Amino acid sequence: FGEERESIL
Amino acid sequence: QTSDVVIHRKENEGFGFVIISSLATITVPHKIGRIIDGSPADRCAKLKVGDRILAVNGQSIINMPHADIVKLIKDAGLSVTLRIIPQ
Repeated sequence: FGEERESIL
Repeated sequence: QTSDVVIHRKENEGFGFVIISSLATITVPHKIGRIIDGSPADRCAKLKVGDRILAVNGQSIINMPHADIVKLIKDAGLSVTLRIIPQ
């Protein structure tokens, strides 16, 4: 989708 | 069923988990989407790849944006504590 945020930590 | 998981990392690596946010009283927008192989999240192995996080370092994040949670964990140090829900 476009309303999602994935970021690794 | 909120189990609390602390994650101890080294200064060379990161915690090794990725948070996925969906963008709010009964909403849990943030969860785990993947786990980098050979990372402290993989070694601690207490995180499932679908766990919805309620708080980070004793700080509720359900009403918190994705970027703020990233900045929160980015300054957390070598240990972070997530309040999660398995899936």
